Amino acid sequence: ENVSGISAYLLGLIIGDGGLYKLKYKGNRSEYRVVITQKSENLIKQHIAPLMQFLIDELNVKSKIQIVKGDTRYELRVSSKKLYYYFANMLERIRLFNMREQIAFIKGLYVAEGDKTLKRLRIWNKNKALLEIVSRWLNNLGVRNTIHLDDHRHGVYVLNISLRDRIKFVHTILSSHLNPLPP
DNA sequence: GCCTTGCCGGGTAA
DNA sequence: GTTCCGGCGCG
DNA sequence: CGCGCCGGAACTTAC
DNA sequence: CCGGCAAGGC
Ligand SMILES: [Mn+2]
Ligand SMILES: [Mn+2]
Repeated sequence: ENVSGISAYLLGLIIGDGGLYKLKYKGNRSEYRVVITQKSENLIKQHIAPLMQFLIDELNVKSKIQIVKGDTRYELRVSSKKLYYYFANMLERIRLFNMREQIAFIKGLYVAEGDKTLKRLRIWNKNKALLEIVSRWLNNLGVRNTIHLDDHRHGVYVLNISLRDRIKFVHTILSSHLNPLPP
């Protein structure tokens, strides 16, 4: 607080499009990574990185933000035991998120993997328990939604946000000004 | 008539 | 998105 | 000696 | 993620 909104939003982006990795090497070497992947260097270097930078600074984390180019996407990586655990421990507590963290998380998750055309409002994931948590948050915010198994090939569910509540979902979650990068 | 949403394969962006 | 790789830092 | 950062990239597949 | 198709609702 109020790094907690930005944290929740980055967790959305990490859960969606990145990951939390604990490596073991030959030995007894190790590494802890916080990862967001994305195709464009804008929205990585210009939107995501400074949000991560802010948090790293607030949390006193000694590690660099690394931006590594791949053939198919960019990777924002923080190599840091402290931040790995910061985000992993937060994920464990996800059910206790307040409204601020709820909205920020759902915003980052949608950015990761929502339907971008917004002709339809859809979030895709294999993690059904995760989408069921988001579904209950959305019901509490008055945004009707259903979950079903969308992709039978990959075991990938969709949470479809009802277009009845289109304006409420876009207003309240997607174009939310909550917790900006910071005045 | 017009809108919404399940279904389901392609392949890009994870 | 995930996990290999070689290499360096630091008490 | 015993782990934890850095920079990359091959390898796979979930959006 | 994208997007065409067709069922089904008002
Ligand atoms: Mn994902
Ligand atoms: Mn994405």
